[PDB]
Amino acid sequence: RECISIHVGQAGVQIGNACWELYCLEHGIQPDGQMPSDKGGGDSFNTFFSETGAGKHVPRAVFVDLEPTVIDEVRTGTYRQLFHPEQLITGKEDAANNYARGHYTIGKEIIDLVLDRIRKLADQCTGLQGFSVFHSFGGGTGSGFTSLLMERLSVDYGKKSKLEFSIYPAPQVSTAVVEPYNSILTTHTTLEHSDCAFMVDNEAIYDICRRNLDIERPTYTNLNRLIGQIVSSITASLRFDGALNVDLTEFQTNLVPYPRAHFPLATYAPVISAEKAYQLSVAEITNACFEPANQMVKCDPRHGKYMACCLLYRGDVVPKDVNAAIATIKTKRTIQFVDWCPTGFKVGINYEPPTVVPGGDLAKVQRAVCMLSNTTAIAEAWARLDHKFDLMYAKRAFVHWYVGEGMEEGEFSEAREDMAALEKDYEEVGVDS
Amino acid sequence: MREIVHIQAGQCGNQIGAKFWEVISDEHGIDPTGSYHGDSDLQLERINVYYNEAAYVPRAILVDLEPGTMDSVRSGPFGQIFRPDNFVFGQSGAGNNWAKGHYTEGAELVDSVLDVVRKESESCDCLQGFQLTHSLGGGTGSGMGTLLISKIREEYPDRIMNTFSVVPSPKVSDTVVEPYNATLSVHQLVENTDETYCIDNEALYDICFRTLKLTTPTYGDLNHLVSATMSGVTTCLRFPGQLNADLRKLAVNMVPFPRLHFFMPGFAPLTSRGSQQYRALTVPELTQQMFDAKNMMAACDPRHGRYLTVAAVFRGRMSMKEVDEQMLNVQNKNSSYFVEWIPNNVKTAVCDIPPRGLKMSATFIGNSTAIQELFKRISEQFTAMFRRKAFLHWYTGEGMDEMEFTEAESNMNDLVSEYQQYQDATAD
Amino acid sequence: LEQRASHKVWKARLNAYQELNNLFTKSSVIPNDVANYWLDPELFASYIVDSNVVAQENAIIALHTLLEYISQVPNVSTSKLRLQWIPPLVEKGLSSSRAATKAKATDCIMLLTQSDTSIQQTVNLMLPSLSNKLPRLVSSCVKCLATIIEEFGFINVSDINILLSEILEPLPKLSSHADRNVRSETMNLILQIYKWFGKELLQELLLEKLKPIQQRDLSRMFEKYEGTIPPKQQPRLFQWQKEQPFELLPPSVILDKFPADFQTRISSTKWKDRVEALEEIHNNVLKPVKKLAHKNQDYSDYLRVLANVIQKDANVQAVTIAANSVQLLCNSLRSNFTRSYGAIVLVPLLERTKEKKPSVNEAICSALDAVATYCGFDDCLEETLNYMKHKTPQVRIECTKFLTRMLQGWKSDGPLQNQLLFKLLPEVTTAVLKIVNDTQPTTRNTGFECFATLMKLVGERELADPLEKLDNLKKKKIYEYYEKVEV
Ligand SMILES: Nc1nc2c(ncn2[C@@H]2O[C@H](COP(=O)(O)OP(=O)(O)OP(=O)(O)O)[C@@H](O)[C@H]2O)c(=O)[nH]1
Ligand SMILES: Nc1nc2c(ncn2[C@@H]2O[C@H](COP(=O)(O)OP(=O)(O)O)[C@@H](O)[C@H]2O)c(=O)[nH]1
Ligand SMILES: [Mg+2]
Ligand SMILES: [Mg+2]
Repeated sequence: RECISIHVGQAGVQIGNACWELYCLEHGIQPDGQMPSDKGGGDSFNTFFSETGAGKHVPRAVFVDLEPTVIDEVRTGTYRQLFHPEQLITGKEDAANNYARGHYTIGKEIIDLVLDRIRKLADQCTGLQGFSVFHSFGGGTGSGFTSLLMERLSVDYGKKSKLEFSIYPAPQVSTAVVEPYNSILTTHTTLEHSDCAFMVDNEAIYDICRRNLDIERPTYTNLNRLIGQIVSSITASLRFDGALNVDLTEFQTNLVPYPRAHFPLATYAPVISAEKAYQLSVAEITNACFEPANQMVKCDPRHGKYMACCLLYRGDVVPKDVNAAIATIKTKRTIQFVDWCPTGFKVGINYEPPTVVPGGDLAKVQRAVCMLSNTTAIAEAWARLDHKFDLMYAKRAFVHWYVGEGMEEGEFSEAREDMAALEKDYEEVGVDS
Repeated sequence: MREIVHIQAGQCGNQIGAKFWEVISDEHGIDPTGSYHGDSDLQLERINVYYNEAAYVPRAILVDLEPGTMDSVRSGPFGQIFRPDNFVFGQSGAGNNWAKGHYTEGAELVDSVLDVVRKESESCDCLQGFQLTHSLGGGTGSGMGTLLISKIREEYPDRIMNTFSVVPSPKVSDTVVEPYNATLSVHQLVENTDETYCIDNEALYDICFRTLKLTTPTYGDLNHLVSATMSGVTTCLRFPGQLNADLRKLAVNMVPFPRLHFFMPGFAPLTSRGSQQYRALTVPELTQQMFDAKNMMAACDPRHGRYLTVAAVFRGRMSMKEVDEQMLNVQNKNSSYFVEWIPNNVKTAVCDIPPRGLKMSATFIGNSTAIQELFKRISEQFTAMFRRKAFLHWYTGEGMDEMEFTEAESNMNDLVSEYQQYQDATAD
Repeated sequence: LEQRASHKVWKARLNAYQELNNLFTKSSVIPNDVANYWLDPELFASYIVDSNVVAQENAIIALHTLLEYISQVPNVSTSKLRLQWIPPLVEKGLSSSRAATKAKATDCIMLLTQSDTSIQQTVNLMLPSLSNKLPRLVSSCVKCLATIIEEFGFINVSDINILLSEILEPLPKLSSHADRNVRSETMNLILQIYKWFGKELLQELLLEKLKPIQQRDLSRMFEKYEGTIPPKQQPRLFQWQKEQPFELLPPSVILDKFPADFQTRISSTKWKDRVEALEEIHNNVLKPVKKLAHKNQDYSDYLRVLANVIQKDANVQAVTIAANSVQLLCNSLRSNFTRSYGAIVLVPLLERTKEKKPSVNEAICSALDAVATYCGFDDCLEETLNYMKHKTPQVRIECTKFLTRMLQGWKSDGPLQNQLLFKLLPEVTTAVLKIVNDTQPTTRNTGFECFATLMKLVGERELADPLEKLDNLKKKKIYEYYEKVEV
């Protein structure tokens, strides 16, 4: 049942704000944690909220940062009463975009305190399902401390699953040069601890906001609200009940053919700005899932082979309209499956409309769909990181910072060897027999 | 990573340090009495970095062996705001001798400074780093400064050490032992400081003479460019920004190799003292004047080297989108002067608040391999005197062995060779 | 994790069973008190009945290697084991449907039987199992029963007639069982009884009560047996069966040469006075000698004024020339720094290792080496470890290097149990690990050597325990120095 969300670093914390704000809007929860009386009523959403005896609904979330600045805004803004202050953990000295600081030097000072506050939430749960980790790839805390927390969760909560929403870096909003270093280092130490990893290329969200919302330079709020829409569609299976609302844990069984190939590609549609008049059918929003301009990780699935394809519909969506659209796309596009896969599409439907932030930049839509596809083309993202990594590491540039914070230089080599094998593993999977 | 402890040492250190505190106290709306008389709240958002709470007092320590500049600062306009106990001034001078400040009479006073350093550090919620202003060609700021750095290094090995070191030149001061002091001081900064802004006086002079068209530049004419440059390179630290917020994040983005932490600062537009330059330059202008040699505070031609890392800081209300187009343009149009094997090495930040007197300004911070020209220049003057062992009895009479000069000369030439080494490395 | 052998989650239980299987194969044979699984046999009697068939299989293979481990004198406590263990082995090991889980349970029953003195105190426990509902259980443990007779046989059993009649009682019922396998395995058990006795006996007692088609089969089975009427030898034995100098120089006196203008000058606000006062007695009094007076000379008054300027004088020049005098003293005064002389300068030298100028670090270290060659580990060992845990990174790398120096020239007096061994892991290896896991690279590089210099003295397997807590990377940098380091 229950799910504990963990938000590490600025990216994880600031995205959790846009997510839990959207969660409250969808479930009708107010910033003070109060809801109207049921007047039963189908009240599924307790997998993400607990109940105080006084009728207060508190998120099962932990916000962690090595710097108080970001989380201080949380315990000051509109949702200061939503979370218990025990769930908002901060340090004083951050990691300075250094994985080794967040994982070895600074992060080890606060790792025991964080696991304690998590055990508090875990002991307030009658049946824990897993963890949802929200972090960046470039920041020192989002890369270093997250991979440290993932190592510790596998030791304590070994049975429970762990899903991560990672923020793939992009130069358009990049705040650090060594972000490729941190990305490779955290992807390596977390690869054997994560069950499913939804990467979010900031360049994709940046361009989708510029193209479909007509925003010149999107702010972090623009990116986060668009991301929160996708995260909501993924978690809606856990937070709502529905006759055709397939659980997310049932999609993972199809999305992950091998433990290392657990990086699905999410594609959300439609994304429309609130400026003119518009209503898209099921076939049009399903067609948009196969346009790479709508993906959240820049890559071309036509240059790769599929292993899974899952359609997470939400809104006014009828099953026969889905199968009609799928049959058209399957015989009018080029979806290459590997020759060892069943080639079938897994469909879930949630008849609640997609909620947007009021007065936001996203328009309320009748229906929407989030496609989760496990394609080999996502290995193009690893190649773009491995290349920027190779350019600097061949000169050992910026390495002294990491080695000066408890990390042995050979850990760079190990992490790159793993990424090299990960690229081979994606190459080998796409071959026929 | 919050509070920054500032230190000024020697004659030039206390000069440009007091002028720097005048500038930022005004930008933060602080009058000499220490009270806040500003309007915006962004001025008080990150005032905790450089100032303390009163009843606002600068977190600055003033050091000099000669008590002359002690009174010249207290008699200044903002001399009443500094803490009285933070003045640590000795009895005798340094005679423009690096060895007197580093080994002899500065070591006899350095323990008094560390007591004030410790005091300001205990009242810090989380000490971010240190900041030093000094002159490499002098005696106290050069000698005692590098000793203070190495002393702070051994007592605060987890804090960033940042310096604003000015470079001697014959066009300003006529003391001949300045190449000795600068060579001995550079030999320390390369192994002790995490980042160092090179402030060439030969560049400052050439700017006041050939650009501002001043026939006889004074130290006030030179220190005006210094205070402006110091205010720009510290903008991201005291105003709520996203990129290069604290000292370490800046050093992590600017220093790819530990010894190559010598920055070539630039600033635009080049204003005069109390002149009239109203029309705020356009964004394409601010970018063109930023990447030229005529606005560099260091006598080096960026055409002669490659930019390892770059940090640009624009101030004033402007089109952030128009900034990206220009900063992208100068990169892909001069791609040969930017290192390929460091992707996205240029980073641009924006701050709404301009410096008092202008509407649009732009500060440049570059880690260019052309900075080797500056060390080549000093190393040439050093050897010319050292081959004749002129004035060596100054330093040997204070304890220094002659071998120390050979080592400092060798390590500087190693630093020059390394800056040339990565200037030739390719991607292939 | 020894108590997780009964943890709720199966995977933790499965891990402990594997950890146990390693202990019983990798432990002592004389045995640890931690191997107290004899005197509480309900522990493994509970593991064999593991509710998880996978971890249950690992609890049995661990019980098997334990059961052969205990084949070491003096464990006559095997009587308590059979009572507590073979009923769980029969009821849920032989009954198990897993061919591997059952194969090892039969192997444990064999070991527990040869731990006994005869087969009777093992037959009586699995005889009730012959009347169980589940035929697969009675199919399996009549085959086991038949194989404990084929190999062990009826020897040294108290009353064989009470045991023969007890095992011949269910045989007519077993040979009419509904299950095809129960019948088939009973016909094999009859052959084993036939092999130890004759044919006359079990025709008098048994064969007449079987189906004629069955006793024809046994006749065919008796013909195919070629061995003698009773086997002339047991195929398997019980445990009790398998048992039964140019330093003759004239000492010069230098405490007289100290001029009156010294204690005043060495305590002056002018650095020149302190530098020149130390330098004159160094160049004119200590330099032109080689053998100082060991008797009737108290240099402790002079040594403490050196430590005062070494520790506290800001003039780094005087610190150099003063530490050199310390080196010259303990050099020219062999076997002099018993306690007071050695300790009056040790900790000021360690504190002053903070100085980074190579000439100064050279002077302070060489004096630290010279005081160590005549006071090996009097205060040094205990005091050096204190300054490896000092807040300054420079004094950490230098004091760590200094231990390596003393550790290299460590010859001791012997034979064993020196001050280094009893502090090896309680304090010394702990202080070295702090350097090995320091945040700075050059600091860790010192500890890597210091650790490798330690493995050079004491056998590398003795320190394999703290080696496994280390990163595989830090293990290669430590093995790196181990090739270069000697003595
Ligand atoms: N979409 C989105 N990305 C963000 C946000 N904040 C930071 N990022 C990305 O995160 C990367 C840097 O990681 P951060 O999360 O900012 O750093 P951190 O986790 O706080 O770790 P340290 O600051 O080094 O202690 C950059 O590439 C940003 O693009 C955000 O609010 N939304
Ligand atoms: N830009 C600038 N340089 C200065 C100033 N005062 C001194 N210098 C330079 O510093 C060098 C002398 O060092 P000085 O500070 O006077 O000696 P100190 O007191 O021992 O640090 C000379 O080469 C001068 O060019 C000043 O006010 N501005
Ligand atoms: Mg942060
Ligand atoms: Mg001067």
